[PDB]
Amino acid sequence: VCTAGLKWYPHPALIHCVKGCEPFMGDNYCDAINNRAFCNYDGGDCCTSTVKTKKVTPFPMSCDLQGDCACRDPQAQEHS
Amino acid sequence: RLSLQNTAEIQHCLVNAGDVGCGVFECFENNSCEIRGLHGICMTFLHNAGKFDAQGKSFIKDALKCKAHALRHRFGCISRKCPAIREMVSQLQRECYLKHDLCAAAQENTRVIVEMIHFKDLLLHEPYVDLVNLLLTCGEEVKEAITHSVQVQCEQNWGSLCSILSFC
Amino acid sequence: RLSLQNTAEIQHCLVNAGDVGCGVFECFENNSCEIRGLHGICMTFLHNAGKFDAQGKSFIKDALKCKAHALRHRFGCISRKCPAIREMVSQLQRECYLKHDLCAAAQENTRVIVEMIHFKDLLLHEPYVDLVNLLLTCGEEVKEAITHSVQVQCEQNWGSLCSILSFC
Ligand SMILES: [Ca+2]
Repeated sequence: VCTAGLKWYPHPALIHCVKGCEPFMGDNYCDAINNRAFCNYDGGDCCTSTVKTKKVTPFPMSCDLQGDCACRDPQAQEHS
Repeated sequence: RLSLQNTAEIQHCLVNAGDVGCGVFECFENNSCEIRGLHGICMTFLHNAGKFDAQGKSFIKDALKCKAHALRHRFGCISRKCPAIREMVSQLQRECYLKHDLCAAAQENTRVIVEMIHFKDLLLHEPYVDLVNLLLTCGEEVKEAITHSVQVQCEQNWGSLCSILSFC
Repeated sequence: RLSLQNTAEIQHCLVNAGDVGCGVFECFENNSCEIRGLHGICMTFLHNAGKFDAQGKSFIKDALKCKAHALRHRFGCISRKCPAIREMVSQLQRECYLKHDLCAAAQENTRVIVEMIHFKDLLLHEPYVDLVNLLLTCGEEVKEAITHSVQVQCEQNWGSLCSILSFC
């Protein structure tokens, strides 16, 4: 919404498009892209306590269970 | 001819293993019926689903879920004979593939599936046989690429045997 | 990549086991090179040697003698590489079959040679592949009968796979 100062607010230069996360949140598939605070940390697919199966399967399995596919949700009991 | 203890342990695995993952098809391996590669199917295609596009990932997840769920549910009062087991496994595979549009997803990723398919894999297991049989029925360009690939690896591992079997 | 102790035991065979009889070919099996079926080759052919006619018996005796003698003598400077082993074995098979007139015995015992060939054994072992390759160039009627037989067993053992491989 442009203000009265003849400048766009928020400024388009300050705004940028970042690749989003896949619709795989909450599918029990722990992919690194969805495992972010931006989208519910993959809906809990990357934390064992959060996933409804109570076991995390990385997608693909080559992803390290302690790397980007590790439980990144602080609210999870594993972080506690 | 499947052993009764084998039947008990497979049904225990199925009631224990969830829909997602290789757990359903992991126990199905090492059975008396010698239908192998199911664990290999899950392992390799979950390796390579990332190489598949987004629609490919959706299709592969849907197909894995369909296979696990249906093969668990319909594993009921089938006779002890292995040929019936192989027939129903092939039927479930083809049913999940047709209901989840294997053909177009394969068309979008012909090169990837060419990469996974191996001459030894088709020589060893009937599941991959069913997959490639349906693949040759999923698009003229797709079937042509699959034929080229299978000829390449078949002649690589067979030499003149592949040519003499492929008469014309 | 053949094992050195395997080389020692196989040369102990050749220096001890006489050419007449399958014992030489008995212990060629279980090698690291996985070139199998020589046990099956010699057992099957000597079992069916009686079914072979007098010319067939003469040919099979001559071919067995040639195979034993040549594989004993030419097993010298051959490299440790298993593909080289298979390659020289193929040349020995070809020579023994061509200079002992296999094709005429094929005409005289078309039904018999159809009887021995089993699709599983053809798939498993290279020497049967070499035999059928030479069979398809040992007589129009014989090659036609061999193609019909291999198609029959191929279909009955592989389902639609046989038509999948046989585009034509
Ligand atoms: Ca996910």
